[PDB]
Amino acid sequence: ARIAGINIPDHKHAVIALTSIYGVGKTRSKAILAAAGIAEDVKISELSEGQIDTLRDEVAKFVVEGDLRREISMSIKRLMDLGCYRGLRHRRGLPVRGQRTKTNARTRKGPRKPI
Amino acid sequence: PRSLKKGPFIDLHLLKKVEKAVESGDKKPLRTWSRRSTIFPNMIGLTIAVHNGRQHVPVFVTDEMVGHKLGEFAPTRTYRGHAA
Amino acid sequence: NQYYGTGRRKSSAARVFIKPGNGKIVINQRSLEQYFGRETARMVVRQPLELVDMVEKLDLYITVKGGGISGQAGAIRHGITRALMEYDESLRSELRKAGFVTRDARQVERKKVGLRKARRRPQFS
Amino acid sequence: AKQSMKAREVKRVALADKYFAKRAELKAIISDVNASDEDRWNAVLKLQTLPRDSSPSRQRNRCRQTGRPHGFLRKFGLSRIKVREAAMRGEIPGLKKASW
Amino acid sequence: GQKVHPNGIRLGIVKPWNSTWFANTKEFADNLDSDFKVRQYLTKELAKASVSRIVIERPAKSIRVTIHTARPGIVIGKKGEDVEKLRKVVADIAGVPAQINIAEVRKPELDAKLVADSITSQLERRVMFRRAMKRAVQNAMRLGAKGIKVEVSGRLGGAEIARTEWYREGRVPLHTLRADIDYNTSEAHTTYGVIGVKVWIFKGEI
Amino acid sequence: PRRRVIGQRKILPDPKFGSELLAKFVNILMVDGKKSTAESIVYSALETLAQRSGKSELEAFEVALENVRPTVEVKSRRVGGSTYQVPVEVRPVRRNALAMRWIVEAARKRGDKSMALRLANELSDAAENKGTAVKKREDVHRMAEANKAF
Amino acid sequence: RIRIRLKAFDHRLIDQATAEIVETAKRAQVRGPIPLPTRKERFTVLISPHVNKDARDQYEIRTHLRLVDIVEPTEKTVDALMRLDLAAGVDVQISL
RNA sequence: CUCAAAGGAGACUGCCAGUGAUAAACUGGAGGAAGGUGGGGAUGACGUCAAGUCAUCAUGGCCCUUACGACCAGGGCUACACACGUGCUACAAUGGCGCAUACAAAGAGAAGCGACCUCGCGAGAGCAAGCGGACCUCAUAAAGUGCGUCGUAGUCCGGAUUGGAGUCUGCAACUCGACUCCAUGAAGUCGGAAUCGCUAGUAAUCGUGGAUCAGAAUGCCACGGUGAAUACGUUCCCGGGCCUU
RNA sequence: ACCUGGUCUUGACAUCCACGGAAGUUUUCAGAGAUGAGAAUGUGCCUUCGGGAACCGUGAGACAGGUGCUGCAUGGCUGUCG
Ligand SMILES: [K+]
Ligand SMILES: [K+]
Ligand SMILES: [K+]
Ligand SMILES: [K+]
Ligand SMILES: [K+]
Ligand SMILES: [K+]
Ligand SMILES: [K+]
Ligand SMILES: [K+]
Ligand SMILES: [Mg+2]
Ligand SMILES: [Mg+2]
Ligand SMILES: [Mg+2]
Ligand SMILES: [Mg+2]
Ligand SMILES: [Mg+2]
Ligand SMILES: [Mg+2]
Ligand SMILES: [Mg+2]
Ligand SMILES: [Mg+2]
Repeated sequence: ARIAGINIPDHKHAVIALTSIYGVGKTRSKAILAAAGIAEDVKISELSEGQIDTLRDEVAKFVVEGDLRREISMSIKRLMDLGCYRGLRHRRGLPVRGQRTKTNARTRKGPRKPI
Repeated sequence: PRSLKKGPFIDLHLLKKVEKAVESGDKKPLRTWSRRSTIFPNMIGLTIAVHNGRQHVPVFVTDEMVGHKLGEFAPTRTYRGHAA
Repeated sequence: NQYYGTGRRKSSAARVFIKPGNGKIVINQRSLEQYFGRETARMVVRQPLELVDMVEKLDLYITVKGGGISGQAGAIRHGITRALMEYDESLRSELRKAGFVTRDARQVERKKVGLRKARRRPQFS
Repeated sequence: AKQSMKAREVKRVALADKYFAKRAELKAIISDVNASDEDRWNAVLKLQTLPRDSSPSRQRNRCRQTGRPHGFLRKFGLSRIKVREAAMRGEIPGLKKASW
Repeated sequence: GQKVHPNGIRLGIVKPWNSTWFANTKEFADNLDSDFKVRQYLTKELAKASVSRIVIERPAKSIRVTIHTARPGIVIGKKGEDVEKLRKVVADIAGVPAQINIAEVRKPELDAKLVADSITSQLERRVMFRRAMKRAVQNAMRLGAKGIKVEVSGRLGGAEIARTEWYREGRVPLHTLRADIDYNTSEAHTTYGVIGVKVWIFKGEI
Repeated sequence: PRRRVIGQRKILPDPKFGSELLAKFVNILMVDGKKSTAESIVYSALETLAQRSGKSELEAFEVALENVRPTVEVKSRRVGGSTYQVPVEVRPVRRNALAMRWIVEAARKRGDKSMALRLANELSDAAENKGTAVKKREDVHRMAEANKAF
Repeated sequence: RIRIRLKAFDHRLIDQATAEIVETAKRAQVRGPIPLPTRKERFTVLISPHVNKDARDQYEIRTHLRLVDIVEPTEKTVDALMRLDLAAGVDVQISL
């Protein structure tokens, strides 16, 4: 129900439900469940409180949620403070991985802004 | 990124210059065209002027800069915005 | 003695051996049902025998290679038709009327330069 | 292509042939896991010293007749235009217009 | 519109290849380059020898070159002196042992390459283009050509506006693959610029 | 076409029920040449329909078809500054083609979870003259009735 | 056993060369000539000097392949095959 | 027997009936694998657009010649308020995912294709056969099918973007490579006016290979699998041919 | 093929002439490299022991070079109506 300071969906299968945690994807979700000895198909509601506690211990092994967000924020901040090319791209809100900017790049640039 | 087994890449001429500069003491900024050379721990505290294609841009190496290529800190294209 | 026919459809080539038997069909050392999951494929294979009413009167040993399930089924049907005509000449007239005798000459049309496919043209403005 | 551009290719081929054995040695040292880290480091530095034109990747296939750097075909060693001219004259053995 | 090369379309139908050797991908490009350099040398060397076609064969590790010339004597030289000189040069170019065979071309008026070369020579000599073309057509038809077409393109008569002029007599069925069409081209280099000549000679079906 | 040299293309009868009409319906439902997928939907839908219908699958399908088939349709003809919808009798082959296409279109627009369920529901509604497919037939007839003068 | 692989760009030339080999060997037992699959190498080139991407020529070189098997070769037969000179344009590979 | 690839056979409006000017021809029929151009391709008249290409090359003239020539390093051709063309991937349940399991064609390969085995989550690495190839290798067909699950949600749809960690090629991947792993999880719920392709093994959809190439395809060229709908017709719109005005 | 900077001027690429050096091979330092300054090792091939030519240089000057312009001076090739 409540893991890593968030509420996971009870109705969903455990493997899907765990992915609700930031920093946990399908692979990590499967690993956590395998370590906890809980089947992926089992719904969170079906799991006992003891079973939920085992899941909580497994999640604690990986950096997740706020701790992950802090790490990601610091990494981007470092680049921007460095003034490296990547940092400059983060500052300008342009693609950082050498994609084209003549067209596209709408995800970084946002909606088209008329001249 | 360059394979770990191959190790970090630096141009030999730059490496020699850095070693000489470190041995000599505080020095006038090193002038290099080797944008591709990785920044090494020994370089920290040295100013390296990296060519951006038209001018050598002074870079003061710091601990955070280590493990990055020199060219990363010298911008090749100039853009001040459209209709600016 | 075994009566033999060769059937071809698309890129498939089928070798059919027909002998007096009791409605047993083997394709590439597998039962018809096993080899062909699709009902249509099975229907195509059994079409000639049903027409001649010799479904349970003969045993068929069939080997087919190349193409796909529909091609192989069509090739087998052609081969069976040929074998049936070898077994009995009179059957030809009925088989011809069914259109089993004709070898289907339709093939994949080649891709052509300046075209996305055989006929599909790039979008025009 | 300009005469100089054709000349540059001739130099690149020559240098590549000259240092082929040396380059292969150095690359093998760098590649080998068993080789010492110091040995690898020296090999990496030595490879840099060798002339850039010695690397085969620097060479660009050019039409042997014209020196055209695009539309090259390896089989004939000619660009598409020169291939076509030779083919029509019957100079390229076995080669004819094809339909299927 | 544009037309298919008449020789190229007929290759392996009624027209033979000029080069007839087998090579793997490894040697194919080198053989083509050697053939080019051999043909380049021979064309320059035998410019006045009325060479129509140079056939190159590569049996074993040797090169056999067959030169088709209207004037066999001049190519051969005195006691085969000239041909021997050619052989030595070809061997150097080829880098393999060279054998030179000289084939006489009878009826040079019926040979497209020779006709084209004649016309271009005349144009360089400042002979009037129309006269050169008309004579060529007449000569071929007299020699029993079933048809001939001659086309000349460029600054004809040194005109500022380039134009194309052509004359045809008899049948010249370019769409008929079995028809034996000898086609060849030549370029005249003049003070006004390049003039292109194309000649088609029909010698009957098959 | 102008030449009008078009000839009939043979349709193999559907395997389960041996009906050419049902084979046409599979082709109309089919997308991207996936006939096997299409056949599964139709066979599933017909079975579900048959249970509710209490009739043979072919009979149930035929009852649905009878309700959706159009006797008359409108063809546009431009007359000067106006365009006239001209009523035309639908030939028997086209009547089936329209009925099947409309049923499939209607089924595709339904909100049921699977296409087989949607198709069964559409087919059942048509038997009782209630679905969007039957409404299209109603609209076509009304348009033809309105333009009977032309 | 001697295996001879013949390759030519011309089918007529290869057939003549095989016929010479089989006859010469017959004057040891021979298997075939076996018609091995012809390789068709196709090439596509733009035919304009500039642009016109849809304007192309498609070329093909067909490599014809023949296999002849010389079984229980006589010493004379072996020499006779070596002495035999096939037409130029036929590549001959002899396998023992 | 399949197949390989050489040489042959076969289709001719040849046969039959009707129609037509005792015509050409048309229509139907028989036989036949194939029927009237059997399917596809190559093949492009005289000419038109002073159409495209002096940057493939060649060439008249003009121009530069210690420079408009030549060499080198670094940068650029990858820029980014924006507009357009051509594509790719989607918006899901005729689907996604998991597991199991069928059936191709075509092609490439020696500074190459590289098995097996071992190692790595993987990209790969190490070791090392075979193959200049109907032999060996690339190399797994995928859609499909069975079973299970998901249950109409911005989702177990979508996979953009970004962080971190790697691999490989290459002197060298900062500008500016491909790929892998973990995490992240954008727009998008079927698209205004308008507009494109396609008449059958076609469209649609599904994979496969090749050239270029150290590396770098959603492009191009090629290959099979599955496999439709519809054509009443010629009033209309558009273009073309012929005769006439 | 563009830019910035560093460089060369019979020249990166040809023919010719004179002159000196086999060609080459292995290394050092400086330089971003181009390149320059060095060192060491080869010194053959032909050869009427006249020699040549192999290929390095150096020095002229005839020349080389140009993806510089004109596709409205052209050839060739191509699209297009079709
Ligand atoms: K997550
Ligand atoms: K010019
Ligand atoms: K970019
Ligand atoms: K694309
Ligand atoms: K890069
Ligand atoms: K590549
Ligand atoms: K008119
Ligand atoms: K032109
Ligand atoms: Mg296809
Ligand atoms: Mg295109
Ligand atoms: Mg390259
Ligand atoms: Mg113009
Ligand atoms: Mg550069
Ligand atoms: Mg570009
Ligand atoms: Mg007409
Ligand atoms: Mg023009």
